[PDB]
Amino acid sequence: EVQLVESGAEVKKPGASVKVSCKASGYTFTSYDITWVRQAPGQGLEWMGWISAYNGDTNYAQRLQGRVTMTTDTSTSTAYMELRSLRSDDTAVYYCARAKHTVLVTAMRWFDPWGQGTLVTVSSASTKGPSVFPLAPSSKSTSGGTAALGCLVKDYFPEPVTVSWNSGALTSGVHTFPAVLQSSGLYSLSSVVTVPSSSLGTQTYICNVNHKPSNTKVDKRVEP
Amino acid sequence: DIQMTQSPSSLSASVGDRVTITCRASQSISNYLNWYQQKPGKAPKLLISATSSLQSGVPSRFSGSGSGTDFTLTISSLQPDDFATYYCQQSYSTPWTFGQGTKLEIKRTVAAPSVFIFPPSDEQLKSGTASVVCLLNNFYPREAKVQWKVDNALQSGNSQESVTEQDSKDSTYSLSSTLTLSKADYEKHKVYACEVTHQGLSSPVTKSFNR
Ligand SMILES: [Ca+2]
Ligand SMILES: [Ca+2]
Repeated sequence: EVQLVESGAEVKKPGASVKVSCKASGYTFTSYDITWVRQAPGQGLEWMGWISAYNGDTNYAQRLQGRVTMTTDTSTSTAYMELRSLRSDDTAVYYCARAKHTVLVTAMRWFDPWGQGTLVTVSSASTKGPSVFPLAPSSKSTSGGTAALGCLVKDYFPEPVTVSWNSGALTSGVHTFPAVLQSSGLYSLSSVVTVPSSSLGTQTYICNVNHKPSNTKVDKRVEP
Repeated sequence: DIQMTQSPSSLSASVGDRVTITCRASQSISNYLNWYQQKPGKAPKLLISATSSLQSGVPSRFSGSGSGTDFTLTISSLQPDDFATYYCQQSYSTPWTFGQGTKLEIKRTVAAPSVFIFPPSDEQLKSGTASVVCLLNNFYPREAKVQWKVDNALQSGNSQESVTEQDSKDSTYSLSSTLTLSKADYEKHKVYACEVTHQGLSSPVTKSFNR
């Protein structure tokens, strides 16, 4: 019911600015705060600030001196966060959350519903969407009546890509692995699923590869 | 500023065990203590506000304790879907600061990998590169060893591997190896083999195909 949905991933150059949306649903937008917190890949969560969806008052974190701007648009139940003059150490997932922080100071203070996150990569390199290759089930992919099939998402920058199977319908048995760095600085990953090899000619398997920083969206039909 | 410090950085338990994380603030924060769970990939989720208030939905195996500068989250019978990192949050004074997290891993019986191998798609071959993929599926514990062999010759480069986070339902891991050649080299050879060592195997297992 109560859900925060965020803007997709983005790559920005050093010194640019980034602006991340966050749209609310299923609760009364004007009656909570919205807080932003960032998580650098590998080590931990950091408060950035918050904004009153009713007053519009903002309280920013000190380090981000005059680099962060948090706004809200009442009609769209959406909050925004701008980070000016981007640094290489600004690469993180950028969360928004609904925050309870009323005029009554009680211990029921918290962030709940968080948005799914926005990965902002800061780098001088150019986006590259990926090529999507099928990993086809064969006798070399059969163990005891179970086949394995996948997709090989190769050569993209930056992270992340998302994979789904049968447009979200197939999930039990799926593995999307962490991406590796190639000798070239372009990421790759693979996504596999295990299925009954009996129903191989009867079932269709399609992987839906979304890499938003290049606004690419490949579907590959994987076949024996 | 108030510095939250969690007191096991990492811990592994068995399904059914009782598990306790400790969080300690640098000044009296009263009962203004929050607990978040972060399954890998997903965003954090509030589990407990104000030291011991369970958020409706959150299973009752989770509990909060303490006042002042020492706080405790207890999982009374650990479940496989409790694999996650847990952060405390002090909600006393701005900025509300977080603990460094406690990685929590589930221990389970040994499981040997299902080894698969995938030759390159003819699609990929058109563009003059050949990636060969070996899959180790649903094994435990985590230490496995992949060696690639071409015509029974140990390969020594153009290898990348990745391992999943622990599985939320069956506590296992999966590993994906890729061997990437130019199309030239790939066609200078016949036999491509993946060799897997893992403790649930008596001796190394080799899956292979003929180009
Ligand atoms: Ca060559
Ligand atoms: Ca030959």
